[PDB]
Amino acid sequence: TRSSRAGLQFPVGRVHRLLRKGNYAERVGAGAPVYLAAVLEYLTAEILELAGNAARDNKKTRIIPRHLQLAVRNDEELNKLLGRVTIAQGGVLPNIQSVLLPK
Amino acid sequence: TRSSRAGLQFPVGRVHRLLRKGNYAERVGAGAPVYLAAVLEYLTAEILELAGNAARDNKKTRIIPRHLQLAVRNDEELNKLLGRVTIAQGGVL
Amino acid sequence: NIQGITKPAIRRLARRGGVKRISGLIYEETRGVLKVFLENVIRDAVTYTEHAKRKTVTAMDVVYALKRQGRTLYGFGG
Amino acid sequence: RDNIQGITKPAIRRLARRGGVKRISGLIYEETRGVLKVFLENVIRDAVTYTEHAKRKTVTAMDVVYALKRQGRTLYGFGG
Amino acid sequence: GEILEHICYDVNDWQMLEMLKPCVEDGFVIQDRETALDFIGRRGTALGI
Amino acid sequence: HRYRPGTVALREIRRYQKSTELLIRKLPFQRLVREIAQDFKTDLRFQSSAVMALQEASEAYLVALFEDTNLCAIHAKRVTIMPKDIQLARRIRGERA
Amino acid sequence: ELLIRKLPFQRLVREIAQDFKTDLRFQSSAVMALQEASEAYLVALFEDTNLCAIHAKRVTIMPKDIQLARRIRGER
Amino acid sequence: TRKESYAIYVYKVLKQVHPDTGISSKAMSIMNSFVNDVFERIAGEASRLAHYNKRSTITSREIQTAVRLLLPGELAKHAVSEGTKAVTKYTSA
Amino acid sequence: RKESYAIYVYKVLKQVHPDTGISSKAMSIMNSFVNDVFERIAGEASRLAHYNKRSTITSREIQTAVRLLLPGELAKHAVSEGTKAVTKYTSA
DNA sequence: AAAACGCGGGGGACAGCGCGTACGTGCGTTTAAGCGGTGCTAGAGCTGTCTACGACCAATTGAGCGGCCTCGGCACCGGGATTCTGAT
DNA sequence: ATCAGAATCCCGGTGCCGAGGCCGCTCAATTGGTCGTAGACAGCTCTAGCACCGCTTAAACGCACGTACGCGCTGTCCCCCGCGTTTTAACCG
Repeated sequence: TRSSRAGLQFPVGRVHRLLRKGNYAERVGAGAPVYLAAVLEYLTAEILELAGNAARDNKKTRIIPRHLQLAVRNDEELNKLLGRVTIAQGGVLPNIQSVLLPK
Repeated sequence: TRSSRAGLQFPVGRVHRLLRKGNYAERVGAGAPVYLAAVLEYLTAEILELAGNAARDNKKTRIIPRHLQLAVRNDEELNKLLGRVTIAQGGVL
Repeated sequence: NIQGITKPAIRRLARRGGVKRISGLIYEETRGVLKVFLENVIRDAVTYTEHAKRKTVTAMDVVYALKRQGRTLYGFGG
Repeated sequence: RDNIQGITKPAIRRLARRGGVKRISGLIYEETRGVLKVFLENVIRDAVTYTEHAKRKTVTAMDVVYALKRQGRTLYGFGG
Repeated sequence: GEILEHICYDVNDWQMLEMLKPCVEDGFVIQDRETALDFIGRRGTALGI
Repeated sequence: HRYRPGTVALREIRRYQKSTELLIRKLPFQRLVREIAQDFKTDLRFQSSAVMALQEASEAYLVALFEDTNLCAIHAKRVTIMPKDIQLARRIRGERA
Repeated sequence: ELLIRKLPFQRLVREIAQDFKTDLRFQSSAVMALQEASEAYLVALFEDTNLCAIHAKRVTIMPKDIQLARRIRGER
Repeated sequence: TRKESYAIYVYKVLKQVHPDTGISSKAMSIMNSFVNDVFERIAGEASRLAHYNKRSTITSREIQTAVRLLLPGELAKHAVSEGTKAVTKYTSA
Repeated sequence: RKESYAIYVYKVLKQVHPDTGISSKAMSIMNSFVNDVFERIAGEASRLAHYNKRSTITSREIQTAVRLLLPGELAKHAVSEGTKAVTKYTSA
């Protein structure tokens, strides 16, 4: 299994399939799908990290779309890497304008 | 020539060649290049007509960036087609 | 019959948006803006269905109409 | 001076007048240099990445055009 | 119109043009002499360019 | 005791950032989307998942637009939001075709 | 004619690219493309900023105006 | 050397629509880049659509759907019409 | 016939936060996210190859694609481990 | 469970009026910069040879998908404690 | 400065549905080999865009002046809040 032999947890063969049937180039190199699998794996791990930490801080042991939404938006960077993305049934960060407070 | 028999001014054959060489799909239909060349010809004709009209309004026989950009931006249609596009050396409406 | 998107609904959506006060005319203008956005997404969706030859808009066709306008939706397939 | 200040106050002025500004505040100029600065960082970053991939030691107008096209503002005139 | 004049000499006698309507309807697929010779060519099929 | 104008408004704000369930009323949105697609193709067909996706992207649009409108009013020393605020938000955004 | 000023822009571009790479060697067409794109961006932004001032009942643009324009665009 | 540009064809269309007017090297470059952008966009749309329909070929109906999505409207009908005349007249010969 | 990154998201989560899980709808979001990032990276790699007159999407094309999509605080670590994977694959 | 009407009520809009910082506007300087012109030589951009690389093809099998089935866990409720809020 | 009255909040109880595990056998994976040809590499000719310097002169800088507008303050009165109450459309079997 190329996933095992490349030490990954994502499917080397599957990303190779998808690079084929997407018609992205006439040929696909041997190393490219492994690298792409690694990148996808690590992005997966990191967004899941933020989600799990959000769940723990919510005292709450389950990833739901709100938890993914906070994991995406609270990070200053992933907010705008997924800025054009809309996570389904994730609310918005609880921000309120300072002038819009009773005083 | 496919274009000459077609009565369109655009190269159907070279459009087919690029569709093959662009990794767009393994096989390309016979009518797809023809249709694409027709639409490209139509859009070019529309924009060139508008540019020539702008040049006439500006009393100039020469179609310059300001003519083309002024056409694209005055015309709401092309404006919404190329709103997030910038024409080099092109002035403001 | 545009009134289906009701005044409390626009109100609460604004409060989710952090609005503290809402002028009266916001409701009508907001329904109008909503209509425009809906036209924009339905046009691409029904175009995708006509491509598929089917009658029924699939969630995939929804997602693709939405990804056309640079507003990707997540969760409904991929 | 440092070349960020090379973009002169009259240049910022002419930009604003073209865009329709009647009056410009003295605080405008620093921040215009700032937004110009960050946009150039982005576009040059993508362009240099393109050259580095191409094993080319020379930024190319096609690279600039491709970078701008990704950032969302396609530039016509320098195509090839 | 030159074709229909070469066919039906008496223009007032509409009946010939009426019966000719399908012919000119279905023959519009060619509108040039070179194309017409070339269509006789496609049906000739003599391994020609 | 009579609540002063504004505090419950903040309360609804906080409640609706805490919550996440959809907020546009779903059957009226079904009717609206059905009659809006009717004009684009007679004898047209929707499913629940597709209508849910439309309603949910719609909710995203309107919350983002209301972010922009509120923020524009705040920049204009305004706490209310006005149609001019919405129009400005949109026409900087570029969706005003 | 172009208004962001030629040689100052080229040097600004040079030191910006210096950080991303060394012995990096631009093209004249590349510099022209960069200047034209930056010109277009800034004219668009000043148009937005003037909208913002006009809505705030002001004729002179301001810092807050340009920051409003940016944070409604989204790059900020 | 053989350069990839839509020079002669844009010239031909411009003389057809405005015989007196001419276009220079720069403005030809503007037209060439614009046509390449539109053509890349349509072809990418067609390939994406063939993919999402699990169809491994490209054709006039793919380009139908691509043009109809991309062109904003009130030239969508025109582009479809001229493309269709081209493709039926192709499939005849 | 459905095709998804189900077991792989599960395996990553059970590798890194063993006490947590991923719901069905959260999984749907995650599947869309992986498919979307894959499409963006692969499309950029294809465009890079087309620009460079390249008929192969090599690890270098994926390198440039990831470095050019993920803008800062990403594609330093991500590139380092991607190269680590490719290198020790070639070793093994 | 939510929408829709209605009433009094507070809060804030909008307009006006003043003052003063800030702005635009000359006035010419000093600055620097087209738009020529110098001499490079980095490094294209192109060709040609030959290798490892990758694309297809059987043959073999083990990861994934759908189906099926449990039971933790979340949403739910009432009831109880926490809480930020004027009001006088 | 103070405490009454709504909303928010803590815990834990019971019910239900989906998560996560297991099972089979489908399908594409994984060797193993072969062939063609795309790229790496080496090498050459030639482009072109450095670095600077003239020279003229448009443009930028600095400074000084006058006044149109930014921001603040005050005042009034339209226009919403924030309930309570009464319809109403919707709710999910």
